[PDB]
Amino acid sequence: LKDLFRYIWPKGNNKVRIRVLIALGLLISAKILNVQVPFFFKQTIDSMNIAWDDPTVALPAAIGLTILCYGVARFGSVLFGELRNAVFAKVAQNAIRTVSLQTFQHLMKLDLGWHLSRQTGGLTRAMDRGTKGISQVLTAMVFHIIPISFEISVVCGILTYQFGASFAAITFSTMLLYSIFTIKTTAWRTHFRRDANKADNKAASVALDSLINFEAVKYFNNEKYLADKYNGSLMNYRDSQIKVSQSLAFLNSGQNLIFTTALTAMMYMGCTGVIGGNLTVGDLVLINQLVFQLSVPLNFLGSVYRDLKQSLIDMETLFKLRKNEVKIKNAERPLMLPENVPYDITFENVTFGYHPDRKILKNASFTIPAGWKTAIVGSSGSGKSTILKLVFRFYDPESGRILINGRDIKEYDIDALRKVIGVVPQDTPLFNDTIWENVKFGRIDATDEEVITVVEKAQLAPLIKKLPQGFDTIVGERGLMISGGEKQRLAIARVLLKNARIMFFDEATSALDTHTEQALLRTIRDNFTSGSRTSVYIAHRLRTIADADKIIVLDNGRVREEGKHLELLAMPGSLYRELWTIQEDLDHLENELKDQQELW
Amino acid sequence: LKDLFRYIWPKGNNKVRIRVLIALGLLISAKILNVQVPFFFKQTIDSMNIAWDDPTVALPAAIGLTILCYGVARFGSVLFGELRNAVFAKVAQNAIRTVSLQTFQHLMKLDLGWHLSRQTGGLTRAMDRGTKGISQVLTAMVFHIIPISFEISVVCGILTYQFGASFAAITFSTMLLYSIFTIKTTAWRTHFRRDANKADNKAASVALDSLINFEAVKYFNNEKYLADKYNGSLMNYRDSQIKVSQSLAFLNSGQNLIFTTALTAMMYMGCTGVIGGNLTVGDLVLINQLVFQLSVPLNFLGSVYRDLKQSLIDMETLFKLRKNEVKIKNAERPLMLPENVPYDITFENVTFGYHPDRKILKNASFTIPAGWKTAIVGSSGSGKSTILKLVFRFYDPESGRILINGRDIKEYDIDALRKVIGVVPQDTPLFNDTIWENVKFGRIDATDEEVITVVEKAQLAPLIKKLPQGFDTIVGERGLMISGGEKQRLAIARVLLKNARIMFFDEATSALDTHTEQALLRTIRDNFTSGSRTSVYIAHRLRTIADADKIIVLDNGRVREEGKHLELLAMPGSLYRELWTIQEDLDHLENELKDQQELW
Ligand SMILES: CCCCCCCC/C=C\CCCCCCCC(=O)O[C@H](COC(=O)CCCCCCCCCCC)COP(=O)(O)OCCN
Ligand SMILES: CCCCCCCC/C=C\CCCCCCCC(=O)O[C@H](COC(=O)CCCCCCCCCCC)COP(=O)(O)OCCN
Repeated sequence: LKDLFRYIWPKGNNKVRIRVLIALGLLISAKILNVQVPFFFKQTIDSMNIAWDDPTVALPAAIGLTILCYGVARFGSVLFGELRNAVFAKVAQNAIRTVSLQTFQHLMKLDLGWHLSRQTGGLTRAMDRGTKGISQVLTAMVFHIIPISFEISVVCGILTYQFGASFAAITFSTMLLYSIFTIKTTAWRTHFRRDANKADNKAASVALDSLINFEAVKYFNNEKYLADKYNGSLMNYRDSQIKVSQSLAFLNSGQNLIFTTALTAMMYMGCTGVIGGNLTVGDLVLINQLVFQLSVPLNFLGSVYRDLKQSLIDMETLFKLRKNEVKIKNAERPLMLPENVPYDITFENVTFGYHPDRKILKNASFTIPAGWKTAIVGSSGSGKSTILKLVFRFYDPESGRILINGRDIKEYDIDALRKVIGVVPQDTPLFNDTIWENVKFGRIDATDEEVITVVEKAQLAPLIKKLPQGFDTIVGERGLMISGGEKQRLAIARVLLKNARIMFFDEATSALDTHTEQALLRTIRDNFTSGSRTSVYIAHRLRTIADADKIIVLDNGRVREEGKHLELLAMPGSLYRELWTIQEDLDHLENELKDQQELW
Repeated sequence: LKDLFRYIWPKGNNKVRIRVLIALGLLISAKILNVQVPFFFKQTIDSMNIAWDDPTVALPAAIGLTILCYGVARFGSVLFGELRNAVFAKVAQNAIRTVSLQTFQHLMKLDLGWHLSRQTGGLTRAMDRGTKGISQVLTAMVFHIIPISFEISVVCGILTYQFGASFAAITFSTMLLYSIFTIKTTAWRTHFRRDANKADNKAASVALDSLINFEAVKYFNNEKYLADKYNGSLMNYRDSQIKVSQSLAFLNSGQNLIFTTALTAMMYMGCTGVIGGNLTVGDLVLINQLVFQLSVPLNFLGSVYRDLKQSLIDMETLFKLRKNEVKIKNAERPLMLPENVPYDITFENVTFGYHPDRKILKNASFTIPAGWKTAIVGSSGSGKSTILKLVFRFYDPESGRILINGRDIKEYDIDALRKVIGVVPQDTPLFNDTIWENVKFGRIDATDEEVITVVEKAQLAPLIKKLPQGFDTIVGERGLMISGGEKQRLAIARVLLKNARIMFFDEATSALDTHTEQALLRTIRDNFTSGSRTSVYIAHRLRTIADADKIIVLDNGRVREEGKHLELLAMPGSLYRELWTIQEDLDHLENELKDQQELW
């Protein structure tokens, strides 16, 4: 909770400290007035208790002022309460915004392993729950607990000074009883609510499972059994809600019984004190009204405490996400790439594996030269979908040297590297947003003319104008769903916008159509063919790897051989030959079977 | 709303009428006491306002009784309120149960078209919303509206008889003002809450779309843009909640201002009436306390009215689902099948189509003889997945005669028919329940020994004992997910339990493995081969249709020819030949390509 008091009382920002002190003053004055009200009511009652001789005179001003003060005190108490609410909301929402944004800025900075291990739904639920918890905690600790505590103290002091300690004793005892009673009975009612929600979700699941499969529900005549299961679940839910209502009745009745006993006993004490000439009827009114005022705001407090501990747990969970440490950090003396010459990714004595038990890439030592569209190939598990993650600095090498331009990779700024490293991923994503925004994603700092030029260069205009809304469609799960080729050309356009020196085509064409694959390859070779773009195809369908100036083969996480397609295909025993023959026969059978299918 | 007053005041059930009258009596007495309380307080104040001469006497009993009556009246008012709540809950939940069950009993009785047109999520949401609406309507119309109306009337009568009409005028005017103010300001606050929820869902969607695609968020360095979108959405949400809190402050402050003006003006009227020797200070107390009691329960009522109209709309929607009419009804003079001889499904001059525009099955006239495992075959759209729906009486024939045993189908009881008509559907369903229950589904009135015998006959025991929990696994979407063959043998076991005379295998093997298909066929031919089970295979893979005694071919929704496999395959020009050759070459290429794949 300390970090919370750090987000609402920081070091340096005076605006927030002042807003908080103002909320404090408003709270204090609100309670002062809520307690002064009865005193004006009593001064009224004790100024009217005279023997009026002339029943035609006007109301003296000494009493009109008292009545007016009574009214303005009521109004001012409630008003200051609500103003405190408004102000401290202005504060708590700033705190929530700040913490959520700092957390999200961290997550975008952690390593990848910490994201692949953990679940995303869990992270989002944690953020939401911790935020609601901060809100509820500040609420219940400024709106319901601190004010009522101040009021109880003021009331006990009033009743101890004016009349005696007996009233303060009775009031504090009543408060203790009310509190513990409410807490325990609320636990009880929570058990009942849990049971009810369970038995309602059950019935809903049954109704669903029965209406979706109506055909099978009727193919066997089993509709009465379903109605009976539904009746049983509904009866359980009925009984549970019955018990919930009865328990709420017990709760409210017991609370009112407690406060009624307090008020009645205090009326008796005041009525036996009046006999001693000490007090006056106005004092009975004062006591009853003070205690009832104490009673008014206690329902809410007794309710909220139920939720405070879960909210504190959620807050701790959330605040924990920013305590995690980053392993991939900008090593000392960050630099900037030469950014004036071609680039290389020469490896040296590399050894890397996700989990330290099963190494995937072993003693690899190869060379990605300058301006030569190298091609990696192997098996899924032979360490070819990992070169990217290892050059993009998502992980580090275990006793390995990722040498770029004769200089290690752990010496540059991770961002100065990731900014000149572009990728065409296998299954590109699409945010729940437009298609113009998802393509601006490549370089937000772009002019719309550049965006349209690249969208046309990627052969996408025929597919964007074909849609209902021009450049404003809604893509993603929560919207339109386009197929593979479109997504791949979209990712290609993103890359075109990035305009990087080194490109990694991570299986751009994994599961698509033959002619769509050929179109993608044609576009890629028409755009990414200059002699100033180090290209690297992480491919497993050699049908596309024919023009590369260096083909690297990885078996059992080790480099085997190099050379051009025709060069090594003619070499005895090379895996290139077996793989090529297998893929060729596979494509033969594939296209033949597809022709047969479209026949049928 | 009338039907509601029919479900809580039926004709014949005296228990419910009596429970309701008791709730009524409790409500009335609760308000009587909540209004008598101040009179005891005033009798107290006006009995203590004496000149006590001996300040050592005890409290007379004439005042102790008054104080005790005051306390028991408070407690009894609240107690009767809560008892009314409990009782009318005991009633409303019975009503909810009854209406939900009757609705679900109807849906299981409607035709199929009404289910295929409409959406299931919509039906379930409608049921849930209408149920919550019934609950909320009864609540707000027995707990918040009727009681406060009775109390306002009683208060106006009291203040009109005892003192004068001015107080009743002020009180009723105050109530009008409070009501309309609360309504309008609540509409306002609802607008603000809508905006806030929108801008929070937006931010959550952004966080999701950014954490799921973290790889692509980093492959382009676009994390600051994401943080900025998040900051913008969070700022909108912040401002919206600020305005919500300020508006709630305005609301509560205005309400308290209204009631404060009422109380203060009434104190002034009472204090200028006391001058006329008419009233006494106790009357000022009486007035203030009565009006404050009126004020206490009004927040809730002012809130709920927001939700009452949507709830009435939901109730009407729900109650509408039982007004729909059934077209497939048990025609006059329902009968029972002979149930002592083999069965036939001889058609005659049939003509049927889902939508009257595009007929699918035209002038069909064929014969499904007794004990002959007939086989239908054609194209998906040639009218072969419809013979079932038309013999199972999910639809009716347009100028067609579905003759069974020389007698029409519209003459028997739909259930006496559906009970001797079993089906093995293509994609069988699985409820979110066990595997022993989903197999008991076939015949709930079965002995566990029969269930296990058939589960073994279906060659399923190897697949039920292979799982963690024996006969108690959790299947379905919300649980374990088994593959095709298991589901098909499960549906087969269901049928085995039904033990019907006529069976329809509706593409039992559509998309499975070769050996799994052969195993399913072997099981089916081992079980369903007796000479007393009219079998009908609605199949499109003739590789299984070789042993049937009658193969029917449907082209363009018309019967073409008949005969045994070898009989018509040797016939010139028969579609059987083309289809057989195509499927054979297709299976050849399929298995060859699969061998090639498992090579690679
Ligand atoms: C999180 C926990 C924090 C706990 C902090 C609680 C501290 C409060 C403790 C004790 C306060 C009790 C003081 C009451 C003494 C009684 C004085 C009194 O009776 O005066 C009342 C009105 O005062 C009034 O209106 C009573 C209100 C006066 C209270 C002022 C103290 C607050 C100052 C701010 C403290 C941060 C009027 O009485 P009268 O008949 O008009 O004349 C009597 C003499 N003038
Ligand atoms: C959905 C809308 C339905 C609207 C129906 C509302 C009908 C109510 C209309 C008028 C009722 C006003 C009657 C009050 C007359 C005043 C009588 C009165 O002052 O008696 C009060 C207590 O009575 C009391 O405690 C006051 C409560 C008595 C009320 C009894 C009437 C209810 C009967 C049930 C009706 C269904 C005590 O006054 P006291 O000083 O002790 O002596 C005066 C004479 N005994």
